[PDB]
Amino acid sequence: AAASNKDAALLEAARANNMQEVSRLLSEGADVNAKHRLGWTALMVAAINRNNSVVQVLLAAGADPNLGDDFSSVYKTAKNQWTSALEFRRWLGLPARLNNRASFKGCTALHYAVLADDYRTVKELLDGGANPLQRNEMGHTPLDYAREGEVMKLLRTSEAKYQEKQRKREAEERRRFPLEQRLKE
Repeated sequence: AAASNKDAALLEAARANNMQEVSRLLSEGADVNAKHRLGWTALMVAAINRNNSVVQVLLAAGADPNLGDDFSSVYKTAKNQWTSALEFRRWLGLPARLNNRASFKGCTALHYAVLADDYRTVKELLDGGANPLQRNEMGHTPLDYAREGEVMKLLRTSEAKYQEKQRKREAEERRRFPLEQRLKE
């Protein structure tokens, strides 16, 4: 049970913003990707907490930035279809009746950091390999949740660089590409 207990204690420490306990538990082999019964990982709850310090520690310990929230309850937001990103923000109480269903399933730490408009945590997650194009169950990217401002500007830049990196990784080997070939499929 020791291993299961370290996982559960790691999640409690992250939810409580206890950076010292998070670090201890990670060094003792707690599963950095463990999920709470409420659905979230330590990385996600650190993002909800706007704790960019704990986020950095988790990433340095190998946390997978692109795991999705397991919480699968669905809510009706009014008196179907997934609510829009703008109405999802409103439903969360943040600044700014057909599609009235809401779900957290699949939200990444980056979704939460952007919802919180937390530039420092957003930058940490992107620098640690978070995929800004990955969608949650409702089909929303983190950029869909951004307020205008520095987080939005950062995400636009990061989307372009992530797509560039992906295109370079998938690149096909070709020894020659004469200009005439641009005219042919």
